[PDB]
Amino acid sequence: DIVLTQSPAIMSAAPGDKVTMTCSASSSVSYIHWYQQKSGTSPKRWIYDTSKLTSGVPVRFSGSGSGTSYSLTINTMEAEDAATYYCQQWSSHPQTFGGGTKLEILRADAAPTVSIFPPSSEQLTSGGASVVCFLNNFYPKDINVKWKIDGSERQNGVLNSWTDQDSKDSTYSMSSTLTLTKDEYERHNSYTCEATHKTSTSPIVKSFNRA
Amino acid sequence: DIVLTQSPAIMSAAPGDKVTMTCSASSSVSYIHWYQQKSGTSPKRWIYDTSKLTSGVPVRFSGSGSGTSYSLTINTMEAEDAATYYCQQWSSHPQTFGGGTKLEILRADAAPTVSIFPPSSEQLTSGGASVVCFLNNFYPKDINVKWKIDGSERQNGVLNSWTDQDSKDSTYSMSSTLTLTKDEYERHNSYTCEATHKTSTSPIVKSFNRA
Amino acid sequence: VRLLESGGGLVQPGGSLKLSCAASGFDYSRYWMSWVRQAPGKGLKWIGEINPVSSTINYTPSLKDKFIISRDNAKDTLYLQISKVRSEDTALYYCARLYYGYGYWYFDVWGAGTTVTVSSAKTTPPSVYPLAPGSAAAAASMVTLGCLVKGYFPEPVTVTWNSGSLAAGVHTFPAVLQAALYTLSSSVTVPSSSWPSETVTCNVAHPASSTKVDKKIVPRA
Amino acid sequence: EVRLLESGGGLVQPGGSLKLSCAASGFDYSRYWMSWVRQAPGKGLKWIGEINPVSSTINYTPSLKDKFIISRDNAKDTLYLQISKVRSEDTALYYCARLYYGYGYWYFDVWGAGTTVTVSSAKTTPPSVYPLAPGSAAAAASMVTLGCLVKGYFPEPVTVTWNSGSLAAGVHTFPAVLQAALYTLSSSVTVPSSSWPSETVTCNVAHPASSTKVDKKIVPRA
Amino acid sequence: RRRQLIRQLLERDKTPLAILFMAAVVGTLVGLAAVAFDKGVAWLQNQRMGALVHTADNYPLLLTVAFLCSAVLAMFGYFLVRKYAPEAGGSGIPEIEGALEDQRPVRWWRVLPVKFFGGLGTLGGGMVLGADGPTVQIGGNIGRMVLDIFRLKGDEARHTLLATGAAAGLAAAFNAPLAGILFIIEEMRPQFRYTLISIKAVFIGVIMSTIMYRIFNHEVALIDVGKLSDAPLNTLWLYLILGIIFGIFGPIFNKWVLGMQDLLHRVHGGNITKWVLMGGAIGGLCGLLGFVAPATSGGGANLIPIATAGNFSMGMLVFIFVARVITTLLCFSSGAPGGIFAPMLALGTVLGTAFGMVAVELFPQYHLEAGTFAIAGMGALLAASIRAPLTGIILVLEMTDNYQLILPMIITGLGATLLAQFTGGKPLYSAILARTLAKQ
Amino acid sequence: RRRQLIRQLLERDKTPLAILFMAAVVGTLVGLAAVAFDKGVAWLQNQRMGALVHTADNYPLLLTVAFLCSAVLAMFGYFLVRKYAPEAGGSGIPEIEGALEDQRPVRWWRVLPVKFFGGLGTLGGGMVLGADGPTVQIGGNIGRMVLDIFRLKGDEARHTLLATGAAAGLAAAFNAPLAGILFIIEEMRPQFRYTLISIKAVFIGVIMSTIMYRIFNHEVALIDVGKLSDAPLNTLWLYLILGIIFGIFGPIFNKWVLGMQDLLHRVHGGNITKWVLMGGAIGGLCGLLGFVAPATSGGGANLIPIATAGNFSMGMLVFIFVARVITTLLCFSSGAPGGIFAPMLALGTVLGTAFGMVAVELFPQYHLEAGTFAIAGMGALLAASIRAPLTGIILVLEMTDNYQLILPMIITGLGATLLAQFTGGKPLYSAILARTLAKQ
Ligand SMILES: [Br-]
Ligand SMILES: [Br-]
Ligand SMILES: [Br-]
Ligand SMILES: [Br-]
Repeated sequence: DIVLTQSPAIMSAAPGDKVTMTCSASSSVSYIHWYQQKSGTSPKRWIYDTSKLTSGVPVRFSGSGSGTSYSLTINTMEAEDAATYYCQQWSSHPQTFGGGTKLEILRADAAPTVSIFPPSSEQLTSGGASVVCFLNNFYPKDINVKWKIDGSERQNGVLNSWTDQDSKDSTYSMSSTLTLTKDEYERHNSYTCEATHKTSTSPIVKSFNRA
Repeated sequence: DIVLTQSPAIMSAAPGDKVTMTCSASSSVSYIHWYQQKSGTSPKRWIYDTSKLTSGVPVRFSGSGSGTSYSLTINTMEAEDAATYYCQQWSSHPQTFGGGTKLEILRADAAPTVSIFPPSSEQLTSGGASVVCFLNNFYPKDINVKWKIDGSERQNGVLNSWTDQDSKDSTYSMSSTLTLTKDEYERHNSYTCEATHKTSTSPIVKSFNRA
Repeated sequence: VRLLESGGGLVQPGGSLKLSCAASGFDYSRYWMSWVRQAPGKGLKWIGEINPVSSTINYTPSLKDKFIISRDNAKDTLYLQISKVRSEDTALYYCARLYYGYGYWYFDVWGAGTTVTVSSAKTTPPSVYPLAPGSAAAAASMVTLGCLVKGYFPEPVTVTWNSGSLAAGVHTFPAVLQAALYTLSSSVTVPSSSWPSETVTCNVAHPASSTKVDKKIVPRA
Repeated sequence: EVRLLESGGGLVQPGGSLKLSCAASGFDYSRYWMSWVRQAPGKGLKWIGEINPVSSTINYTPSLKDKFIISRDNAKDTLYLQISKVRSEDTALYYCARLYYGYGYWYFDVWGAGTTVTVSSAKTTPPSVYPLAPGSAAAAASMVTLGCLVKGYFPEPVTVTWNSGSLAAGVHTFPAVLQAALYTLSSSVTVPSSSWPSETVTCNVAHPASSTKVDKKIVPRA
Repeated sequence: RRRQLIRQLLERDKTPLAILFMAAVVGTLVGLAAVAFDKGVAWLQNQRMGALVHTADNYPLLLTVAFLCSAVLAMFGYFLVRKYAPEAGGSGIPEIEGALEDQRPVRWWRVLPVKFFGGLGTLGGGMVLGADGPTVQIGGNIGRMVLDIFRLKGDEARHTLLATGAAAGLAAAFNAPLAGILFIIEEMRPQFRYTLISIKAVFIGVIMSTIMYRIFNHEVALIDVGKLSDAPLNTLWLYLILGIIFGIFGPIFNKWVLGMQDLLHRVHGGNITKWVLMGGAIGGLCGLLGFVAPATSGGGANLIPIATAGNFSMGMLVFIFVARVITTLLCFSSGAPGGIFAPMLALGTVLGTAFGMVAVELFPQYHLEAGTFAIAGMGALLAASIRAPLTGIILVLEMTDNYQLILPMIITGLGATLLAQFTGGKPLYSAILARTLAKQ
Repeated sequence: RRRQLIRQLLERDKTPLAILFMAAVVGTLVGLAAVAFDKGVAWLQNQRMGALVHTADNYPLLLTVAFLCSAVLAMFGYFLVRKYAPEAGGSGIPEIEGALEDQRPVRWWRVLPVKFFGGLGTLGGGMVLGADGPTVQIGGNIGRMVLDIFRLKGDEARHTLLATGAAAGLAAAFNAPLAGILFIIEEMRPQFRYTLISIKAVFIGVIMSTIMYRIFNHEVALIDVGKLSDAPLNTLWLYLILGIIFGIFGPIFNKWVLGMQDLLHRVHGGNITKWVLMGGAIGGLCGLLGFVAPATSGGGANLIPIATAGNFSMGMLVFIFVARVITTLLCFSSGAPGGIFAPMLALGTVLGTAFGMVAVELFPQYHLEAGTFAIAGMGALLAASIRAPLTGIILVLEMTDNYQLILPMIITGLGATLLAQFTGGKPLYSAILARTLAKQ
């Protein structure tokens, strides 16, 4: 059936700015609907029957197209318009949605506020040791972290987790968690945590020693 | 308020008769309604708009009248027709009900069936004693019941109760309940209840001995 | 197409209570509902009516807010709430669906009724004692068993046998009041083969105390 | 309003079966078609099926036989979905939408909140809650970063709130990460230098799948 | 003629008070007539059923009394029409229509009895005929009767009480007031010249008749179909397609009934005893079909909610349609007293129903209910067989209260009347009045 | 005759295909026109509403900005009708009635843009006037246009395509496809002589024009009032007493629109500057009334449901009615382009609602809902004053879907058209063409 392929799979752009995405179809399609989903909230029907807005929808939105290509557009975008936009057809049967197009706020760069954390006494009693490092509040979302144990790299037992773009400052964040057994952790003393960004060529090193 | 007044409060009749009850009003009403209420049942819309028959009412029933005289008529009454019938007007707000014509039935004689039951165990563990005499399926309703304790005559602590007329065989029933204390019961032996009814010149008597 | 009312039972004099009627089997809106009551042993008496959109409401010659009738079509329910109660609102309360033929309106379908007692007294669940024939070998074609339901308040109870399985052969007798308590018995007659061969239990139920008692009738061994 | 609230989703073991339930409030549930549409995590919206008000015509996506059993109970204002033979592919977020049209090309008019169906042989498990105070001699700066570690629970998710959510500003909980059939995730609160150890910062963790409420206070080290 | 007009305009709609009072009594009678006619046809049909139960043991014996009792009532009504009033055969609408061209007489001393009782025979036996034909013709003559009695003069009162009669006549047959008033305007009136029918009178006619029907028939509607779905704009194109189908079939139907008349006249040549015998033959067959395949017999008003709801097989719909077309011809081409209007609804429904079924199983992107495509095609055979669509549309609207389908109902109608006109098709009522006048 | 008749029938309802194909386009062009007319009208009322917010603090400054905004558009209207097209004042339906009789000119190059843009200033300034006269006029002139454009020959072609234009122009003003056709049939055709207006072609016209309105308006209706209750038979007489009150008031209102027609013509004497200036004062007063008394101004669709549901008090209905009685005359007797069809419905609704509230308090035993007397009375002015009861009823029926009230509606409708004839009233739309042929 009718594959829908939304083209700019992710994208960013500034406020007060023109944004445009796409829906293609393997066959011919008449009338495409658009829904806006914010993480955690029910999808919202946004635009139906190729072009038609809905109750509440700000007029800065718009839909166009024909046949096997349609397209959504924000003339002078706001903050609140950052979300995901799914086209869905039902000219043919059965209906089909597209992959999605992720619309993220674009801002000025910011550097990470790195924080390193020694395993707590409660986790040690239970027998493991996890060293958490918090890379907090940075644009863009690309980054690298590196762990050093007495100044030697480690690539085992690390787990990093990015957030989705933030609500207020429109930054990101990223946690790096190094998990050792208690014994392996006491063989060493320097645990270092090294964030590599595009803001600088010099990583933000944070470390600590148990002494 | 209109006052509807129905002519025989209580009528007896024998199946095959033609029976007529009459609804009369304080001023003029028109298109009145009739409800049938057999014992222990919600009233049933039975005749409406003076002469129309609710679906399911057998054709032996009919309605008629005008002005201030209205009647209901059962033409060859059958015995399942025993009930209190009620009229109701709504041609003047507030609508108002009649006060009932209770149709009683006249039938062949029928003799009671006596059952005596001693106080039950649980009732003795709890400090009471009730002796229950059943008198089932007799006609007419006139019946007298004598409680003989060891040949003696008790007359304080006896309560009787009668059913309405049964709606298919027209009989009556009755239940006689002698109530005493645990010790007062255990200081005698041979209890008996004696049943007197026109279906026999010699009373029926069911007894039991505590031994 | 049913009407099921509820909420009745015991009120102290001068108090208040809210009755409820649950409609099913039909569009409960587009239908005027009404309340009629029946004092114990007396006749019917109109209380009030209410059009579908709660726009119009009428009552009998009552007082200030003696009666107040509500409806929440969302749950298909009628409401009535009496206040400053007195011994003449002791009655059985019927819920009727109104309708018309030529246009002179009638009570089309009535509910079963919930019963209201206005008394000072206390709610008391019944005791159900089984009535088995004394160990007197007096077989006939039929044996008669009963059960006895004593010391409950307020009215009513329902007595069924084997969940109505034995509809035929049953006499339940009207309750008699003493010391502000009710007592009644119920008679069931079955073939001599069907007992004690097969089980016979009497299902008592006193809703004013949310109580059921399924007592079972065993012989007097 | 007009609210669609579906329930019933959670943890089932493969080859199993469940019965999602969509409950409606704020309009006439009949005279509307209803539909189910699920969404695998980080994936597109896949349509499951639909049912018309008199239940006379039920349609389902091209997939298998008694796999999906859509039914509705018009009288309860509720829509049902029965998944049998549950796979790992059926681990998704199941949406309930009412169907409507315009020029006649149909759309998904009003959606509901969603329910989450996890299909794994892994067993329920409570979380361990460890604080994250900064190094005994850390670079005490003006803004101090705290946090707590919620380690080794199943299945998802956990609420993480600080000081009963009063400190709503300056907080982010990170996505959980699954390892060897268990989940771990940390939160992060930032408060001013003057705030702590002066006052009290706590982290309130709730894994309701295992009846875990726990507050863990954060104290300075050494 | 400028000043001729200014004076006519100032004098427009001033119907004589006596003609208004007179349409009032015509309606009131025409009503009571159709009420009795309907109660009648019912009682007869019911006593026919009460016999099968006195005999349900011997199943052949069952199939015999099912035949004969219809045969008896069939013959009786054939006979009553030839021996006393021959223009009371078939439908009776052409005659009332000729009565407005003053080419055919309203012999009301003879037809009132002959239609009503002959009607009660044919209809009351379970023949495939609609009580509408009778109630219209009967209604007209009831109008004439009050004319010939009160000796009112003028082409106005004659053409008018003739009209309100027939209009109140059709109203009481279908509890459809607007449909009868519109019947006169779109169809009944003389269509080649101006006329003096006081429409306001026809209203007073129809109102009183409609009231009299409600006085004996409330709280039960002839058809209750409930509130079906709407139709989105991108489905209209399918209803016009359904109109096209009826357009080519309307005229193919007119032809048969005509030929089927000839073919049935060749049977009796005119001889009253062959004819009446042929009647009880047809009659008994319907009484038999009514017991063994009841969808193929009767007036048709019965299986109209059954076909909408989607309770028939697709095979069934094909069967019913073929079989009913077959019997509809036998019963109406034979000349038995009784109309064709009510059986033409059935054939139309049964067809549109089977259309919706296919129409669903091809286009589920549309979310079709087959019930809409029945309601469209109910007033569809009324558009390509008798080319009075504005009446069938409003008639169906009155019987089914599904206004949301106004567009496809209208659309489907124009589809049938345009294509009936284009494949060489004659309106059915007119094309009967002709073969009559040519024989006269 | 009988020979003349037989071959006349054989050849009936054979409207020439070229007429039909030309009737489609007329409807297509009137829908669009009618839609686009409606869209414009609103859009300007919005600006009036938008410029109220921009000056929403100086309450005296607000009074005048809605005066002027509307005074201005009022004036632009009276002018574009005086300078370029005198016959495009007022309703314009008289004109098309005249045109069908061959007694008035069809200057479409002059009327279409005069009406279209003249109307938007009188409508869009919020003057008590409907969009119906305008759209029916524009729609006929549209129909004359394709007769000219395609050079078709005949009075059949000329009368048919002039009518379907006027029918498809009333439909698209109410979404009333049936009450389109029925207006042609009951009112606007030459009412004293036969005519070759093809019903089947008026039909195809109304279909396109409606299909047009639904493409630009669907899932919405103009009046929504739910399903009201039913009308017991023992209550039907109240709906006769209602028509009697409407029957006496009907002509009185006919007098006052004629009587005031002259009394505004005295003001300007005929002079284009004394006139346009008066009308911007009326129009300035309508945009001003529509800010303090929204129910005393504007077409009136707004307060029809808000009246039906019994949302007003008794006094507010007495007030709203007498006020609207007045502001209706001022806007139409002034001759500003715009019908009195909608603003009469509003009068009728307001009236019956008042009648219902009274009925409710007198008769609790009838369990009455006043909304039913509002629906009854809504098309009651249209029956008593312009004397088209049939079209009027099927209009209200098509806009309110309360078909269970079809009987009380039909009875009140008669009870006006009767008691209006028994007290000396006139088809106002023919008492216009009357006085407009009496000066000519
Ligand atoms: Br015929
Ligand atoms: Br016929
Ligand atoms: Br005018
Ligand atoms: Br107008």
